[PDB]
Parts: sequence; structure tokens; C-alpha cells
Amino acid sequence: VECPFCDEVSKYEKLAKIGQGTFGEVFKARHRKTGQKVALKKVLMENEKEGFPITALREIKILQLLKHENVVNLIEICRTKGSIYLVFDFCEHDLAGLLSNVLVKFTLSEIKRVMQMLLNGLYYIHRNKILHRDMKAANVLITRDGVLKLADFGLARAFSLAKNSQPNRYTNRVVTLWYRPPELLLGERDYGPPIDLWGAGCIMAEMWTRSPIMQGNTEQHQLALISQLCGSITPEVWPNVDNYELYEKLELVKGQKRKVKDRLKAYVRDPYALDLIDKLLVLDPAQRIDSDDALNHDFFWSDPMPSDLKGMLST
Amino acid sequence: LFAEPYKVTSKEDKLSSRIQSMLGNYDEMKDFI
Amino acid sequence: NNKRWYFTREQLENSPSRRFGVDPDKELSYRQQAANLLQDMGQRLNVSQLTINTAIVYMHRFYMIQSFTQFPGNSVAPAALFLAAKVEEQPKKLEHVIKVAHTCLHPQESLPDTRSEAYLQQVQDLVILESIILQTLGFELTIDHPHTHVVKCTQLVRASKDLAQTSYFMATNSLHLTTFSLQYTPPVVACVCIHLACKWSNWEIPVSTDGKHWWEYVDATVTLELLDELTHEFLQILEKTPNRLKRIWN
Ligand SMILES: Nc1ncnc2c1ncn2[C@@H]1O[C@H](COP(=O)(O)O)[C@@H](O)[C@H]1O
Repeated sequence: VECPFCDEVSKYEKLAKIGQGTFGEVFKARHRKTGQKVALKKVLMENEKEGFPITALREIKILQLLKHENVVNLIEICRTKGSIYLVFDFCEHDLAGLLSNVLVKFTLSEIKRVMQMLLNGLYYIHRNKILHRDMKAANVLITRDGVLKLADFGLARAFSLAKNSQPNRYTNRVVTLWYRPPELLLGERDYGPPIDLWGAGCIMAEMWTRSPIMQGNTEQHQLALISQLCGSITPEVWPNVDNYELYEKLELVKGQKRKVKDRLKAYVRDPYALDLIDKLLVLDPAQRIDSDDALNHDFFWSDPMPSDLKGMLST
Repeated sequence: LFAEPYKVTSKEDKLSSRIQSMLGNYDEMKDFI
Repeated sequence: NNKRWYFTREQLENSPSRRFGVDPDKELSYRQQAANLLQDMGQRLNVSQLTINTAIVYMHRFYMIQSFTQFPGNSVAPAALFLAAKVEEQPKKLEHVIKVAHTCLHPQESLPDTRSEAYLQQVQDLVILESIILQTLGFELTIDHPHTHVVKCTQLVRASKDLAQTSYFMATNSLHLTTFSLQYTPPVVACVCIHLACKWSNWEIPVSTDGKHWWEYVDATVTLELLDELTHEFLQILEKTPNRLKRIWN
């Protein structure tokens, strides 16, 4: 049975399970001949109902499209003699694990560099009409050389702006609750890139607070925590939000003022930083800053300028 | 930028002649395409 | 890699099926039938032409590795279409496809019991075959079709529905009756389809107001020799096909 374009995963030697995973899911491995460090992600088939996971085909199609310095690199796809593995270029660290490590110290300059790479990565994927749809520290990887990479596209899809007569109807229940933007919690199905940047804002705040800033337990508790931080959700600050079926059907606190900057001031301090975060965590997705504007925001072009991470990662 | 395509005089070409047989007459099969 | 799923006439002649003693013309015929079956099933499952097209390319590529001897076209086509449907975000339930496949292959027998053995077996045979297709294609699922380029071009040269629809039509036909998808890049095949539709339809596209022929806005390698040479090859391939009721019909 000829199979020239799908190599047996035997070519790699498994070295460890990475991230206290779920099962024999992701392994750290090395090419037996080149020593190339890779990460093997076994394609999960508990849901064997409808053939090879369409959700996996999605991930692969997209991974094969997205080729950028700040996006995780899919080397190839290997088989056994059956199972299937996605092979990635190995990444030593991940933002979640780093911020969980008390010994790790980020300088203001280095946090700038992190956010800069993250945003440059988002700019690329959105440019190629892709939504990550699962932003979180855990899915932001960093290599030993200090290169940030977006990962876990198992939730990502493609998006179009057509046809200007009928809006898109996408999966609403997407993105981890804690990183989910207001528009999604209100039941939006015609959304886009802005949902990913809301996530970027949550992550940027984590760089200082060291923990997810809004940890809800239910879709509406999440909405409540957002109101407490970003201010009450009203048409006055979010035009045409009335149209969401849930705007009335959701008990929403009415008196809240905006406390984003005031709340993070204690953790961050740098004014430019607080400002960019204030623009990323904007309720109205239409008024929320995009990737391009964010990257040209003063934060990235005022002292201290962003600096490499190599040194900070040896600890 | 582009002038509008125009109906060329009945082709004396060897290609147009052959095609008219390999696919049938255009004016006839046109309404099915 | 770019030149991986593109072949020379020598590589096409020396196919896996040729390795097992299948006439070049009989292999061509097998492909034409698989496409015809893919087209039928597709229209029943109610997927877009794009979904069918992709499945057809999956099929053409699949048989540059595997042999029609080892893999019947009637087993592969349903699996290919099933896969293409997912890839193109128009997924059809596994049950749905196996049924529709039966409707096309066996308009006679009663749609087998959905709890029986011979059926549950078909469900596995298809799932298995889908997996083999994936591996055979090296999980390279993103396909580029001439149709995209044909449309963008007929838009540019202000073609009439008459001419535009005919070019699009020829594009679909090229995937059905020829192996151009294995020989020439989609942009080039698009030019061949337009040039052909023009000759047939008696339309002639002027030179742009910048002194560049229309094909130059589609692909920088295309010349008029190539268009004549490939149009010739096209018509030649058609001449060899048994009943050209396959062209104008489905
Ligand atoms: N280089 C890597 N090292 C370790 N884990 C990875 C790597 N690349 C991706 N992953 C993980 O594999 C899963 C899928 O990633 P993706 O390929 O981006 O969908 C996520 O849980 C990622 O965190």
C-alpha cells in the first residue's frame, strides 16, 4: 500500500508527555536523525461517529495556510500502522505556565515585546481571514529563543465579509468563558476579528495581574464581571445593542461606571499600557481597537522600547 | 480597460470547425449551459 | 513540493493502474465514471459545485498513487465526496452519503437496513477509505480550481452571461473528462476553458487598453500556442470518450 507523502511517526523518538494533558495526547519528541525537537499531537477520535474528525480537517487546513513567525508551525502529518499525529516545531514555554511560575520576572520592556509579537501574529491570521476563537495564555507559546507563537487552532474557522445582504451565522458558544467578549455572551453570530482582540486585552492584563482578570462561572456571571470592570452595557456606549435578543432577557446591572484603568492601575502603572488595555477591552466590538492600530499605539513606541526575551527565559 | 467581446465572423478556423463537432452547435446547445 | 501533484505524460502513462495492466484509455474511462458519479451524488446531497470539484480532484490525485485494481471507483468516490464535503464546510452525514451512493449505484434494491450487518460494514468501509484518502493525499486538502480564475477573468473582460457561463461550464467539464487538474495549474486551465468557450461561442476578446492579451491577466506563462495546443489536446481527449452524452448531460 503505497503512501509516499505520509511518513510513519516512528521517525521521531517520543521523550515525554507535555502539559499535564488528557492522555497519550501531546508528546515532546525528536527526529532520530536530525535531533529536531517537535511536538506530536495525536488526533483524538473518541467521536468516531462521522469519520475522520471534520474539526481536525479544519485545524489542519488552517495550520497549513498560516505560515508566519508568530504562528505555531505545522511541520507535517504522520501516521501509525491506525492513528494520526500533527507534528509541530517544539516550543519550550507557554504564557500561562510562565505567569504561573513565581520565579519568572517580566520587565515592562519585555511585556511590550510579548504583546507586540502576539498582536503581530493576530494581524497576520486576520489578514488571512481566520479567527482563532480560543485565545488564552495557555495557547500562547514561546520558544527558548524568545519567539512568541499562537497555537491551538482547533477552534478556529475562516470568515468572509460577504455578502453585505445576509450576515454570517457562526457558532456562538466559542472561546473559553473567561476570555469571551461581550458580543458573544449577548448572542452575536455575525462577529469577526474583534473577538480575538478582546482576548488579547485579557491576556495583556494577565501579564501584570498574573491571573485571568475575569473568572466567571456562568455565561451571565461573566457578563456581570465585565460590567463591573468595563462599565454597564447600554446603547449609549454600545449603539444598537438593544437588538440582541438577550439584552432585556439578561439581568444586567445598570449603575456600573467604567473602572478598567482605575482597577489595573495598581498592577500596571505605565500610562500607555493602561491606555492600550482600555482600548482592547471595549464593549462595542465596532469601537474596539484592531490589530493594526494597537501595534502603532504609543505603548510600543515610547520608553522603554520593547526588548528580546532570551535572557528572561533562562530563569 | 477592456472593450466588450464581439461576435467574430463565422470561423474558417480548423479549431472552431472541429469544436463545433466535438461539442455540438453552440447556438443550439447554448440554452442548456 | 509545489510540483508534487502535477505530472508529465510519462508519469501519467506510467500510472499505478498501468502497473497492474489497465489500458490508458480504460483508466481515463474509470476516472470519467468516478467524476460522473461524484457529480451525481453531489447534486443529490445538494452540495455546491465547488464541493464536487474538490472531490473530483481528490479522486484524480488519489489514483496517481493507488490503482483502480486495488480500489474501485465506486468505493472511492463516495468517500472522496464525504471528505470534500467536510473540507468545504458543507458536511453531509455519513448515513446520508451511503444512502445516496446506493441510490446512484443501485436504483433497484431496497435501501438496506440501517441496523443490519452488510450496512454497518459499509459505514466502516467508507470511514476506513476516507482515512486512506487522507493519508494518500498527505493531508493536502486545500484545492485550487480553474473556476475561481475563470470567473475573475470573465469579470475583467466584461463577458456576457452567455460567454461567462459557458467558460464556467467548460471548467467543470475539464475536471470530468480530462486530467488537466494533474497536468496544468488552475489558472492555465482557466485560460484554456475561456479560450475554448470563445471559439465555440464565436466571441473574441480584444487586447486590453494596455496592449496585453486577456490571458496575461490570468497567468504570465500562457501564450497563444499553449492555448491552441491545450485546446487541441482537450478536443482530442473528448474525441476518445465513448458517449459524449456525458458532456452535455451531467
Ligand atoms: N510546539 C508545540 N509544543 C507544545 N505544544 C504545542 C505546540 N504546538 C501546538 N501545541 C499544542 O497543540 C494543540 C493544538 O495546537 P494548534 O496546532 O495550534 O491547533 C494546543 O493544545 C497547543 O498548545
